[PDB]
Amino acid sequence: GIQPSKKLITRDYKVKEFNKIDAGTVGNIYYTQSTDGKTDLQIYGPDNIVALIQVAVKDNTLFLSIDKSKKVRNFKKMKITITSPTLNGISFKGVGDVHIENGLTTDNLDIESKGVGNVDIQSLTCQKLNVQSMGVGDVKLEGTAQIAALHSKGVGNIEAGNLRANAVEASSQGVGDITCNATESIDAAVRGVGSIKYKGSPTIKSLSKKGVGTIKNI
Amino acid sequence: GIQPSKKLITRDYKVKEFNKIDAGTVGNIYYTQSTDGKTDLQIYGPDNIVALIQVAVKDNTLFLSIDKSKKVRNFKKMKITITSPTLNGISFKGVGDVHIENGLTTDNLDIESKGVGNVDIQSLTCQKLNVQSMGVGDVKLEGTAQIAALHSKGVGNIEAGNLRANAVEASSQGVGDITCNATESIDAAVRGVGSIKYKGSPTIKSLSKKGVGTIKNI
Ligand SMILES: [Cl-]
Ligand SMILES: [Cl-]
Repeated sequence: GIQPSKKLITRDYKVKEFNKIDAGTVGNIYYTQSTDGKTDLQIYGPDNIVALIQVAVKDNTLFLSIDKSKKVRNFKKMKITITSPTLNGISFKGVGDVHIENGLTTDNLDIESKGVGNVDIQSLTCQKLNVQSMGVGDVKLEGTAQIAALHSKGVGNIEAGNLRANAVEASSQGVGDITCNATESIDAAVRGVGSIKYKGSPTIKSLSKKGVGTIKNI
Repeated sequence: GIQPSKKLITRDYKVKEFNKIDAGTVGNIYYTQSTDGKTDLQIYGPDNIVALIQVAVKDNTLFLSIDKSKKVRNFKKMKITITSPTLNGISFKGVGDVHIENGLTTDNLDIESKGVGNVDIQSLTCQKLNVQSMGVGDVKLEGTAQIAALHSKGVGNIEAGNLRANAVEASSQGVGDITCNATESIDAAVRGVGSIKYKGSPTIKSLSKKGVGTIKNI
């Protein structure tokens, strides 16, 4: 297919403000919560590969898409850098890893991973967290939540042992484990191949083992 | 609901010879190709849970299924051990991993995974291999094949980089990657979210694309 050019560029897209990301691209994504009220989108890589990404903001959502019929020899060097003052949702349906390396403070965060790649969120501070992992890859979470709903359905692990939550709702239906941390309550259901491990001494627990694996307090 | 008993048993079923497995059970399966002409089926678990598994051999197929008329509270560890002189097919629609740890020599092998769990086949020697993955899980394959048809439609990877085949037919329509090894020819079609990676220097290649990912020689 398309031979990536030797001219490595950064394309800056002055997009409208958004609080949600919906991406069907190839390449790693790095999200930063802005501290100066700015919204920005930068795409780094070979100029003829960067040119394949279509960008639009609609209903407070940043949509990143590609012409799926386009053959590319390789997607090496592709880096998508996203920044906005707020973030409430990530819907990922491409190939690559999604990062929040330096924190996110939000009320509600909804993570929907339906692609090939990992999700790694560090220093998260939220009220409600909802994770639906449905693709191939791991979802790594660190920080705090009042409520954390962790639902794994694809192939991979939810690594949320360092995500301190008061109430946890965990269900494992694919292939992989859920590691979590519940200080007050835990509703855990094993329904696939894999186990649910939880830190803490929750007052209320509701456990259901209906697959291949176990529920263990660690 | 049935409470699993504390009496863990192994039940031995002296079944008729079969060359196909069709299982809709909960629990890991371990298949062994016998070298002494024997056919055997053993099921390990709580005795009142083992008693829920329906076993029948019909037209050379071992059928394993759950009597779903009796609700079960919690599942405890289950293990299904299967042995026969030959194996030409595995159809899985339950919950659990399917293993062939110590090899299989066959003419044609047909793998149909519709459930939740992995398929891990080591030291495979066959003429024709057909894999149709439609559930949640990975299909891991090692050994040799003259022809390998690898069709992924669910969520998970086909890990066949150590399966040396002369001709490969690979298509990915779900979420996940196909890693394979084609020495003479490769027909590859990316139609979902994920990539097709192939080892070798095939003489003939046909590469088709309408998805999110790529086709790469590794
Ligand atoms: Cl963890
Ligand atoms: Cl592999």
